[PDB]
Amino acid sequence: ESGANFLSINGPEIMSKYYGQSEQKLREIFSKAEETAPSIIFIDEIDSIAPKREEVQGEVERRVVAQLLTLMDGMKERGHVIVIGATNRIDAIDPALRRPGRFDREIEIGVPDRNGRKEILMIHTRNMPLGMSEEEKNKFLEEMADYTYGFVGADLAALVRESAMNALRRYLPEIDLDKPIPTEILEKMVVTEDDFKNALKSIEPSSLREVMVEVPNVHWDDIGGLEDVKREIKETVELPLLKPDVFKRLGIRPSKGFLLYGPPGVGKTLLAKAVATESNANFISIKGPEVLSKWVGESEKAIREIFKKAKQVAPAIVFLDEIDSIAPRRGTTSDSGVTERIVNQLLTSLDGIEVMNGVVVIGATNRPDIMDPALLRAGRFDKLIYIPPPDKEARLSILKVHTKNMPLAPDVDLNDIAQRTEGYVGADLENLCREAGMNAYRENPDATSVSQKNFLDALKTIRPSVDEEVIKFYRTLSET
Amino acid sequence: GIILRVAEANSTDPGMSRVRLDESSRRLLDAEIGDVVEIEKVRKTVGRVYRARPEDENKGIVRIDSVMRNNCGASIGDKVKVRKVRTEIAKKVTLAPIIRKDQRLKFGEGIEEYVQRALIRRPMLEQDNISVPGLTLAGQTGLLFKVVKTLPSKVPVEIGEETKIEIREEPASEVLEEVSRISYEDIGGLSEQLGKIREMIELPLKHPELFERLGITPPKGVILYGPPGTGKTLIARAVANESGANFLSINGPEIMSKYYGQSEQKLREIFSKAEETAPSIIFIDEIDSIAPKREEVQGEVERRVVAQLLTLMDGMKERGHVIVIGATNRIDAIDPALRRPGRFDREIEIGVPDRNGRKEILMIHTRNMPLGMSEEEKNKFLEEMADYTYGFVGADLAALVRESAMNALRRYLPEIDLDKPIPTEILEKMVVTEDDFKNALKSIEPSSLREVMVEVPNVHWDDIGGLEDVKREIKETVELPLLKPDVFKRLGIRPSKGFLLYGPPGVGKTLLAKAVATESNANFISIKGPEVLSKWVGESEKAIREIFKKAKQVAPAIVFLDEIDSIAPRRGTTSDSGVTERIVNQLLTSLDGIEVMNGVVVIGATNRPDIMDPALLRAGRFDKLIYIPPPDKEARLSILKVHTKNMPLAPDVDLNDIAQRTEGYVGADLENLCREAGMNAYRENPDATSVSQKNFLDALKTIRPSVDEEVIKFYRTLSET
Repeated sequence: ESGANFLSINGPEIMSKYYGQSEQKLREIFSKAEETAPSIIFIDEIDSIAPKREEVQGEVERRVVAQLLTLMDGMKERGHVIVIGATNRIDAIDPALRRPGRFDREIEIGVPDRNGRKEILMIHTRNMPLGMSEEEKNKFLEEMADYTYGFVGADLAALVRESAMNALRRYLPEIDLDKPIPTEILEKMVVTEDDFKNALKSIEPSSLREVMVEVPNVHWDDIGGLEDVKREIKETVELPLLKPDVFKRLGIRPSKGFLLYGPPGVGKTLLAKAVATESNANFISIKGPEVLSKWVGESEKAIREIFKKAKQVAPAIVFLDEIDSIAPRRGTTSDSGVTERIVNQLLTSLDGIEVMNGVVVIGATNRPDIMDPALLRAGRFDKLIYIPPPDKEARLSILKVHTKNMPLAPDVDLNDIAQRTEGYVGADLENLCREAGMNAYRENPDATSVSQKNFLDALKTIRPSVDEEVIKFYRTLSET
Repeated sequence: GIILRVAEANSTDPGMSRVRLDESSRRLLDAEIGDVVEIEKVRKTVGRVYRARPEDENKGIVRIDSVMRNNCGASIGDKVKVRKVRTEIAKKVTLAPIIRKDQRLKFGEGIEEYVQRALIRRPMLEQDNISVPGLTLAGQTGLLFKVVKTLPSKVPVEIGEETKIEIREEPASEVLEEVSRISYEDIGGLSEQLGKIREMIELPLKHPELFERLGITPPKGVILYGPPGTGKTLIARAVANESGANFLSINGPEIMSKYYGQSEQKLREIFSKAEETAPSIIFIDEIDSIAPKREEVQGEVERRVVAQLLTLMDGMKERGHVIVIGATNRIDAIDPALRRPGRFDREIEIGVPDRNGRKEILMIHTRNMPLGMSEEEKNKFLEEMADYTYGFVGADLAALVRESAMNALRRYLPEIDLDKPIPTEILEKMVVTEDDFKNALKSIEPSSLREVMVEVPNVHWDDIGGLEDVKREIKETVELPLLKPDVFKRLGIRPSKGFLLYGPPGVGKTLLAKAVATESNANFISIKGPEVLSKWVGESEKAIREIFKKAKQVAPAIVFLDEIDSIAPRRGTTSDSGVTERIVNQLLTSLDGIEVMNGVVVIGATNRPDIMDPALLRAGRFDKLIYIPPPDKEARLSILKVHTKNMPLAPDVDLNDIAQRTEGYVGADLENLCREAGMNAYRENPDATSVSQKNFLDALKTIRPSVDEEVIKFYRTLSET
């Protein structure tokens, strides 16, 4: 678009030029920078040029970087030229490059989102006979976007090209092997979604990316009862966004966010997942199996960057669960507050992170039973939100969410089981439909079909999950 | 139409011209069985074969032998014209040696013996090269003879048993397409992978304009893995044989002999021939030597040779019509920047074989010698050699049978004929008894260093005992989602991983989960404590993440994970608490992020569970417990008859009396009681405890009753809570 000259600093030239060949080439490509001026200088070789962590890579490595520093210093900054650089990741870069007299602005290029992937796909969408408005859903990119996770343009390009061979193997080899291209084979060329789905089942997908984000699909239509917390979640999260001129009227102090407790994923993983869609904000999940991926690949230091990552992506909610689960093993922590060496990076950050931002601190756990007395204090995790077991009116609202996808018939009565059992949580209600729903109606020849007792037969096997003592333990730990 | 396909012969028919043609494929040509065939194709090269019907093959293709495709130069998917012709018989045929790299050939007699019994009524023509292996692995391989003249020349002939054979021995070369080419049938290994690797370079290398920019961008680069030179490297030179293009060889001895300034110019020198020999394929097995780089200092020559190879591929527009590929020993010893664009993109991981895949690898090395498949049904068949052998490879199997050939030598050659002239009597003496291959199994030669391996079981439900309530329940979990899914969408139930087992070690529990893998005809992936203790000692605990990704391609397969959590409680207390260990969380987090709906089935087991996480009890993870009851009388009697069917039968052993008195014995005890007391059963040995029912009762008092009502009650309390 600029129309100016483009200088190419590439791998094969710096590898083919050894001592005395590359040293003169650095001024040679810089001599064209003054001649082709105005021109832009792009270097993707920062990984090869200046990987230096300050070790000995040899004299040629220190010579090529020291010249590139003087090549930019040899310029008054006016030939009317702009030197830029690129590298694979936040690493493999010389630390002195951030010093003045040289590269100053650093623009971090991230990854796409569900909408951002559609923009990347749209580039590679049409070499072929597909459509957006002409196929509304089946061939639209969002249906391909929701299944795909952790990809990139060239990976998507090579994936569809490999998925193009699926379109070939169903057409080209067993029909026309001829070098002359027939006119009939042209109408035969289309793309069915199965070609892109077959690559999803095959092993090609791989995600090595440490830091990733996402957004949920969950709305409040699939949510059940406990509407008391519903409007309470709106109270915490949604008020500071629209209000702040009202927030300055009352003059109340700031705060981070609430915290949840209850059996795993009953509604709790779904409830905090529902609020992100309604507010139309982003969703940042920090989870135990998600963290156990971080500190194994040395990303526990990148958790500090994830903290700084949340401020640009804001408004976004931060969802942090069971990182403290590894705290008590080194030293005893419940109300004691002796945690772990990496976890204190979570603690100290929440103390020094700026408030008033679009970030919302959220946490959850089965029974809390791991915490710090500072985590109970303000500027940090805050007043507990009690998740009650769904009542009859709440269970019936949850059961109708589970049975709307399954067929409907009088054979399944939701009233009788709701009156007898007051204590089932969200996970049990979500579990009972899983295996007994396979026994519901006809999915299979077994004789337990089309009965209400199949839910009752599994009702006796599963635990009642009615514990009055742990609910009493919640009220004692909350006030104290 | 007449065009019937050529393929790689599964049943080889080591006798050439015996090529398999389907009964359904021959009725399409209206040619009956057992007639002389005339194969005519482009270039006017011809050959004759004999029709014999296989079974599993369909009419879409005709599966043809390698050498008969190597005689007509046939590539998979060519065009031929075949029809039935008149039938005649030879009279006197004259043959001549083929001398190119062979350094002359066989000297002495055997012009009748070796040729005659191997003829087996081969249809052929004058000036045709016949392949006759046999008599040994070492010194005798597939060997081609140039036929000079037969009395019924150029006419269809099947050389008979009463027809003499004359060998002129006058040195000459091949008239038609001798060896130094390796066909896909001459290749052996992973089957579907062989077709998947070739299909990307298939269409471009044949013709440039057939597939060029049409479907996609052609292959940039291909990275290969596995035993580099077991015959994986032989595939490289082999692929260039069917394509007919030039094959550039980047090898170890040249890069080692060329130091600074010699190798740097040689990189452009071999690249200069790449543009001249274009179209050509570039195979590099030196990626280990060329670019081992983990980003350390190996010296300037190491960074110079890799930086040039990057620019050598960058110096090409990607069109000289050439494809550069690479190979290395393992997933390691490779430059990390090679996965960046502008360079090698496609990476095809070459794995190891299976019980069926090993038979394909063995079939390549099966015939240099006098063995057979249909002619020996079982004793010499490859599957009997496959089940005992574990963790081998083609060259290891080749050197193993060659060392096992010395077993055939030491029983014959040294103490009989040391003479340089080869007698005619020693030729009949050459056979292979299975004991030669068994003696190498007892000897120390077998070694398996391979980290990641898979397997499949032999266990069926005929050896399984009672507890049929879990039987149909195992079918409920595993077998329903495969056939049903349009029914699965009708109910709309959520997904899930799989059940979990508990009970005394290996009672039926190791056998029960081992039986389901065979019935469903799926694969079997076992993750076990002694199997894991091999993993994290050899730094394979990171490869466990790859084993997770390994399960999706091998699917449908069940994943069987036991006692990895046994090392969890030692660092911190975990039963329902859920503080496990640093490597084990890679198991946890993966099960949370692994995609459902796949053909993988999560299975686990333990003696008493007593180690777990509260997340392992929650969904998306380990699931509802399956109680294994102790076998009852009707269950024990069904288990006891499985143990005593291999042992002799007699009224001396009564299964009814011991089944009524003892209600609590588990599967391991019932499996154990027959072990030592079965040696005391009947006459295996002089001791006086023979032929009595009390020998089972004498060991019954010594062994613990294994009746615990408290642990069964502990199961019901931990299951609901």
